Amino acid sequence: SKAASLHWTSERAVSALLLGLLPAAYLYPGPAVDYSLAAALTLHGHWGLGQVITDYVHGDTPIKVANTGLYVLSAITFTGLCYFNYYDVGICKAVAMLWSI
Amino acid sequence: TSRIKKFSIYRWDPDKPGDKPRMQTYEVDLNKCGPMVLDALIKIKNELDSTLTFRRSCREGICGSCAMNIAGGNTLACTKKIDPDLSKTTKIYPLPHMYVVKDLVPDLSNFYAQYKSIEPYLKKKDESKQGKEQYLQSIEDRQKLDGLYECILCACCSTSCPSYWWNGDKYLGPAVLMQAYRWMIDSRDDYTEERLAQLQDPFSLYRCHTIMNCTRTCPKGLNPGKAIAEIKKMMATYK
Amino acid sequence: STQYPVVDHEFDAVVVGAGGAGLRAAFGLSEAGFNTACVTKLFPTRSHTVAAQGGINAALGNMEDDNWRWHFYDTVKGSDWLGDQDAIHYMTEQAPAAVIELENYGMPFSRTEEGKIYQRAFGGQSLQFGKGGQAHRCCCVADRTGHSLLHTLYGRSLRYDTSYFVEYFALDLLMENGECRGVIALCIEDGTIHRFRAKNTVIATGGYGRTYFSCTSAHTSTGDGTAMVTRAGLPCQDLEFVQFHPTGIYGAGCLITEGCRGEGGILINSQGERFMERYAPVAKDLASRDVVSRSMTIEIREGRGCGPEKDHVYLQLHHLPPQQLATRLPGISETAMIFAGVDVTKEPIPVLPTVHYNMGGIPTNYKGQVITHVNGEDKVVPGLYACGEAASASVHGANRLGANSLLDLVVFGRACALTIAETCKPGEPVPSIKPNAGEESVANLDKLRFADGTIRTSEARLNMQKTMQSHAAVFRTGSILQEGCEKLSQIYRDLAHLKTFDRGIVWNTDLVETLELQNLMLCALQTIYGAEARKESRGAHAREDYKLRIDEFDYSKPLQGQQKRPFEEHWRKHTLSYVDVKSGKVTLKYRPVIDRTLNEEDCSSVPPAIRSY
Amino acid sequence: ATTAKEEMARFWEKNTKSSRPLSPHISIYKWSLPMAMSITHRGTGVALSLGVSLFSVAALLLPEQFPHYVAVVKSLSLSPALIYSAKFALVFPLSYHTWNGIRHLVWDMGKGFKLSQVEQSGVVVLILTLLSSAGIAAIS
Ligand SMILES: *Cc1cc2c(cc1C)nc1c(=O)[nH]c(=O)nc-1n2C[C@H](O)[C@H](O)[C@H](O)COP(=O)(O)OP(=O)(O)OC[C@H]1O[C@@H](n2cnc3c(N)ncnc32)[C@H](O)[C@@H]1O
Ligand SMILES: CCCCCCO[C@@H]1O[C@H](CO)[C@@H](O)[C@H](O)[C@H]1O
Ligand SMILES: CC1=C(C(=O)Nc2ccccc2)SCCO1
Ligand SMILES: O=C([O-])CC(=O)C(=O)O
Ligand code: SF4
Ligand code: F3S
Ligand code: FES
Ligand SMILES: [K+]
Ligand SMILES: [K+]
Repeated sequence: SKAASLHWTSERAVSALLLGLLPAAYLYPGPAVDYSLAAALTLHGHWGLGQVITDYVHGDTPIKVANTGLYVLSAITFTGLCYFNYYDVGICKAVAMLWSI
Repeated sequence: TSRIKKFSIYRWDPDKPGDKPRMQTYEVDLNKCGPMVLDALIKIKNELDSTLTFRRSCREGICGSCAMNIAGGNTLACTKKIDPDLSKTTKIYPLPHMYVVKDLVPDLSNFYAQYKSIEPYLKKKDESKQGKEQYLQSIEDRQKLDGLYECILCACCSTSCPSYWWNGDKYLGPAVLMQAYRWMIDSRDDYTEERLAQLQDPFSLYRCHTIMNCTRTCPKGLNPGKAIAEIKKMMATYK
Repeated sequence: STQYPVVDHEFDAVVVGAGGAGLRAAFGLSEAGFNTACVTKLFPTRSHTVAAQGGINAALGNMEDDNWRWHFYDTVKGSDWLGDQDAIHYMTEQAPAAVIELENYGMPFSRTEEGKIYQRAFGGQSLQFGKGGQAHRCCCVADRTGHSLLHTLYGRSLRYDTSYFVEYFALDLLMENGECRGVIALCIEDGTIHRFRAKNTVIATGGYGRTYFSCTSAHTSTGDGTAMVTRAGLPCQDLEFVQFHPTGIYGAGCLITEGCRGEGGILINSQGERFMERYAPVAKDLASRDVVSRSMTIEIREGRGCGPEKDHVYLQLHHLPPQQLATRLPGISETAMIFAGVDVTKEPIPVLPTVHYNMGGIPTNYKGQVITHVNGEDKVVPGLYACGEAASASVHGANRLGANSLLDLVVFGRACALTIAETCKPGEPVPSIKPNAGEESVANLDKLRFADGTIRTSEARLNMQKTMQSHAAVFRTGSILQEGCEKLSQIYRDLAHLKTFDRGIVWNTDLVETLELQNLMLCALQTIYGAEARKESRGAHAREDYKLRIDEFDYSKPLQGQQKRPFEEHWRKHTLSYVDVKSGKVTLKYRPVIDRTLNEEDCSSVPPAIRSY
Repeated sequence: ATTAKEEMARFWEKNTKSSRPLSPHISIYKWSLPMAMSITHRGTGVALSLGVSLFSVAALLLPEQFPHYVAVVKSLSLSPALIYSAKFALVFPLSYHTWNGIRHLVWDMGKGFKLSQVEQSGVVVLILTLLSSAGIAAIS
């Protein structure tokens, strides 16, 4: 019954989180932050592109198709980031290394 | 010593459908015309082309009839000063992204139906004593309606909202949502929760992305963007 | 015809007009169970009612103690005894109930410290039958009362199954045997012709201020309903009584509410003098409109006008606290800035008397039923009603009191509905009309559509407006009225030479404005001929060649031993006007004013007396 | 009498099958900084998202690990000016989106809605974006 306002509320909460993870990534690099960013970046992004789809895509089929695709992209994205955090240096460290060039 | 001003106006005749929409230029001597764009429009129709068509009624910006797009912005022609720079041509178009009936006349029927859909009338849990005594309202509670009840339903704001352009079939739009807020906070209305429940879907209220074109274009100086933000806050906290 | 597609509708009732009156009558019929149609040339909230400012009168007693019989008295005197006391009685007594209804609909009235409806002072209203000082009974929504009243009534109408035909232009009544059986109209969106058949028709089309060159009126106040009555061969009444509002803004003509004076504003001339203290020692700037307008006009005539052309005067509000201006008069504060570049907290507004409202209209009884007058007797026209500015009940007589019109709309809009419901039953059979009924309306419409004469519509309309402005203004005289009459008669004959250009049918405003011109001209002819015949001064009609009000007795002296004047020898009577539409010949007749109230014992009749403020 | 829902349906049935044109919108509406910033906030968000997705997919598909490509780049001894420029281009969209995003969250708290505040906050967001971006491009 309140799914719409709940979603709107969730989106803001996640946006806030991301905001806090920025400073956190700088002050406390490491797994905790690395995985949180992986989750927040994926979720904030999924919902955002979701809003973009709702605005511009119309027609029942085109919309279902567009949303199935987005869901596929989000899954792959979250997987790749976790994989990178696991088998490689991790997001926080990758950024510092990239900035040392 | 005339001051010839040029106006380029959108034209389309339903009775000669095949002729594509075009712009027609008219030359008007400002020394023999009132100061507002509507004055020029009426002068053109009375002296230069009586086929030019537009809605109008009050001449003082209270009826809402003459809304149109002048120099890129939606506004009321009857209160819009003509730009006296004779080197510039003023372009006049119908309200944006609307179906044109003829010339500057848009079809506002979806707009009115959206307004009807939010039940813009006082509802109390028990209406059987209606007509017997004045309902009491404090000065402080009445003041909450300032900035909301003055809307003249011209549709300048809604037709300036990109979201209403792309989703006007399901997005109620700024004018309607602000009137919904106006009944939500009327201390005499007892259906606030229900008014809020009606917006629990992805489009009615939520296509608003705080672009703020609506508030910038209102000829009455109102702020529907702010009103929409207040609804979102109530939607997030109500029980 | 055969060339225009015709659509037929059957309803229990048809209301022409969606202003305050039309809407109130329309949903009033629907709430009583009648299958009702409301035909309007404009989307409802665009009607002139939306522009009303000052307020609506009712003896609620929210500010000080009141009595509706005092409001009855102020209205009778204000009308200069041309008003029918039975209708005035009904209107003032029903006023408190009517305002409470609107507030219970949600109208956002301004509030007092007790949470009740805020009421302001207004022109020509007193306590204690004119003996006790200024009344404060004008209920308002700051200075946008009309806007709120109309939007509130429109929202309410959304709760009923009334069928609305928006942007449909009514052309004529469907008459048969002296009975009205509906109306024929043009659907502006698609060009089709529609016939609305119904046992009862309510005309709520507004006034005709647009017959003048300068007016506070909308471009759409063209007397279309009054003209339909005239074309059906029925009489209109008291059309020569035209109200000039004291304060239309100089130039634009936009109304500056009388609420300004109700809240303390004052009129001053070029010498800074508060001149109403001289014309109306007691009432001052809150004297009746006919008196303030004439006083302002004399100030200007006598050289004390302001501006480079010394052609207007000033309305001063800056001595008032800016919080009061913002709370009570925010609307005109904006308007003054937009149309005169004036900041009301610092400088005065330039103003001048401006055509504003029509006291005359279609004659009705106090129940809203349209009447005709045959062999010295009033007779009801079966199935025809009228309310609002288009009707002459007559609650306003020779001069309407500010804030009594919005009251008039809801009270009589409601009365028409009540009367029909206590007279007929929903579902009764719909009256018949000949198969070609309305054909002459369609032929006239086709004639203007293809008119290829020599005088375009805007040219003839401007001629009409300038003639009226300069031959039937605040002060009038026999020879100027006569030249005006002949001028209008010629302009009327010259309509044979009309020229239009738009040959389309969808939204052909070139055509609709030519139809409105024919309507305006019929109203104007009657106004000016009636004025020329009325050789006396009464309320808004001032003759400099006939300066006294002429009653059946000389009420300035004792009646004891006086010889009553024969009906044909005095002027306290309503003018009934008729027009032979093909020729334009105007015929004038007279009917008596009704002095009896609805109950002598509860509200006694007010005999004529000297009228002074 | 017709319900709001029936009116909306007839509205679309009537117009979609009519010859009425749709009045211009995007090609004639006058722009404003707030409107431009609005499209830009959407543009940066999408760019940022496609960036994260591309990186995520590169991590799952590329042969070598991250340090390897970092070293390869360092070995090319590219001009520090060019590298500074690239750092600026990388942090710009994220900085813009971040500051403007905060501007949005303040609106969601119902603050800053007066036209003057809307214009002012937008200009502040542009300055903060340029300062932080220039500060970070020169490393942190
Ligand atoms: C002009 C004016 C009048 C006025 C006022 C301010 C201004 C600027 N302020 C007032 C106030 O504060 N208090 C008050 O008592 N009166 C005030 N007035 C006068 C008063 O407002 C008017 O007399 C009153 O509004 C009358 O309204 P009414 O219901 O009689 O009609 P209307 O609003 O003018 O609307 C007319 C309707 O009829 C329709 N129409 C007209 N012709 C046709 C045709 N041909 N076919 C179909 N419909 C027709 C119009 O569409 C409209 O809906
Ligand atoms: C190409 C991107 C630049 C942004 C366009 C700025 O556009 C300007 O914005 C200001 C402030 O809102 C308005 O007052 C002006 O009328 C408008 O032209
Ligand atoms: C619908 C919407 C945007 C939009 O489409 N803006 C826009 C598009 C085209 C032309 C002007 C503005 S930008 C902010 C998110 O919401
Ligand atoms: O006509 C009226 O009754 C009142 C009006 O114009 C005003 O607000 O001054
Ligand atoms: S909010 Fe302003 S722009 Fe929108 S309809 Fe109302 S008056 Fe017109
Ligand atoms: S322009 Fe549109 S997106 Fe929201 S703030 Fe105004 S309704
Ligand atoms: S004509 Fe009434 S708002 Fe312009
Ligand atoms: K409430
Ligand atoms: K009247």
